[PDB]
Amino acid sequence: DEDTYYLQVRGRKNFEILMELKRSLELMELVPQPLVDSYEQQQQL
Amino acid sequence: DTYYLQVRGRKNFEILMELKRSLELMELVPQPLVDSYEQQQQLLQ
Amino acid sequence: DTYYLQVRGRKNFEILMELKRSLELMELVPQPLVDSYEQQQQL
Amino acid sequence: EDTYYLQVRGRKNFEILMELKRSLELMELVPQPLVDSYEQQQQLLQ
Repeated sequence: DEDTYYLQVRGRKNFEILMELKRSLELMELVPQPLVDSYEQQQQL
Repeated sequence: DTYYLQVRGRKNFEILMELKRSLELMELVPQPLVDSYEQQQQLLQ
Repeated sequence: DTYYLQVRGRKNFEILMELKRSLELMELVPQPLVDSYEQQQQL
Repeated sequence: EDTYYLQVRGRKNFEILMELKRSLELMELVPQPLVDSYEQQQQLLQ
């Protein structure tokens, strides 16, 4: 899903946390697939 | 003190909205219940 | 029920712990204040 | 040493935290120029 959505949040500290999570959720698709596969393996084992 | 962000992906948006709500509602939890929570969490370690 | 999670990285842990608290305490906001909050969000 | 344990009440809360655990852990594996590219792209949105 490539649609973009907007939200607002009250509080600078809350904004900063949500921005970190936004960054992580959006950056995750940039991980090379072989490294994702190696991560998944480590996590179940 | 209101901040605006956008995120790509409906599922990402839905996660951030759940967290926006919980973080904003935190301001309305009576303080002694926040203190009680920290004490209770000492029993879970 | 309660569930366990392991996470690598101290900052990551701090973030998840802050979110955990907010998620676990939101049920303790008095209902009249929740009702007021949701009215404001609809606007 | 650098791994931390957390416990959380509620299945839905657990699932939310697990999804974020995964994204936060995986972000360390993004090649740095793609992080830089992401930050540049983000300038077109806000």
